[PDB]
Amino acid sequence: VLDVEVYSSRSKVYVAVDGTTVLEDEAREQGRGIHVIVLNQATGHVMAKRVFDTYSPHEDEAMVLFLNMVAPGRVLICTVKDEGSFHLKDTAKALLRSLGSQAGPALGWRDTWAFVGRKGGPVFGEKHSKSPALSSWGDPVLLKTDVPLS
Amino acid sequence: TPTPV
Ligand SMILES: *[C@H]1O[C@H](CO)[C@@H](O)[C@H](O)[C@@H]1O[C@@H]1O[C@H](CO)[C@@H](O)[C@H](O)[C@H]1NC(C)=O
Ligand code: NA
Ligand code: NA
Repeated sequence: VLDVEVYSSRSKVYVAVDGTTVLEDEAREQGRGIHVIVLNQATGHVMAKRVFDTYSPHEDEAMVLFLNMVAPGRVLICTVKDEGSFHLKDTAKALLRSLGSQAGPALGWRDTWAFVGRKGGPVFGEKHSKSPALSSWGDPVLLKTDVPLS
Repeated sequence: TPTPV
């Protein structure tokens, strides 16, 4: 199994696999949105890493087009930095739901969200915290879960 | 870049 850690918050995201951090971003000016990592399901190696600023218009379309080309079976990791919902439209939301995500489809303004799941298979872990007020953010969430190698 | 509200 892979030891996977996924952190989502206003100011910082990080992802680690088996003790190696494969993503860390705590910029103010950059990195906003949904960070997406694709792992090889047999080795845990990172095959692709992206960030879609879904706070901004049309970035969710790019995320959908990227997710479309991921082979069924790959491990997906999603994590929000700062804000990932403002221009997250219904098609992207529906796609995340079809990926088995509970909170993705329901993602709201300045919510936090961390997700690990196989494309075409089960979810391995998910956490979500709601912003309590418009000028506030969801509570940071720290998801630590085991991912079985295929 | 739009901002609420
Ligand atoms: C958009 O700008 C408004 C001021 O013009 C703020 O009151 C809103 O809260 C929005 O603020 C922007 O929020 C995003 C998402 O949290 C953040 O990444 C931007 O830095 C922030 N922009 C500003 C100017 O506060
Ligand atoms: Na936060
Ligand atoms: Na504000």
